[PDB]
Amino acid sequence: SGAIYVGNYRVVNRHLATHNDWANLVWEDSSRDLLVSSTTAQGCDTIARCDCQTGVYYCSSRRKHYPVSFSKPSLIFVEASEYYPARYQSHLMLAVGHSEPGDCGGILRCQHGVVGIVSTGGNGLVGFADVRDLLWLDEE
Ligand SMILES: [Zn+2]
Repeated sequence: SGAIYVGNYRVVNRHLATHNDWANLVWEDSSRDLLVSSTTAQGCDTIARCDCQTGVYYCSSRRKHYPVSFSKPSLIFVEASEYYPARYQSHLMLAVGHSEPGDCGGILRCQHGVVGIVSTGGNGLVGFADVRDLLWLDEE
């Protein structure tokens, strides 16, 4: 689990979105595994605006933050998990590292802020859903 709280936005994995999230929907995209809902309270997470390929992510299944190198956001074939079939996922970045389904929502951060959240796992890779292209999270 986990989320990003920026301005009056909550960013979660689409597959973990709650009724309240859908009842306050701003934007969602299945192909990216992202959903954004509106919040009453102001959040303070800063979204990275950059092309960094190094950062640190939180892995709940190890109670650890790991420094990683990661690929640029791309359309990648993802093998079946507990929560999605085998399919193409867009805006996905991969690193060498540990990721189990419960790790989804863990933040990847660089020197500029939040890069994305854990979305995929398996075969010794961890996949992150990028948010750095979502420039509207910073406004309204
Ligand atoms: Zn950065």
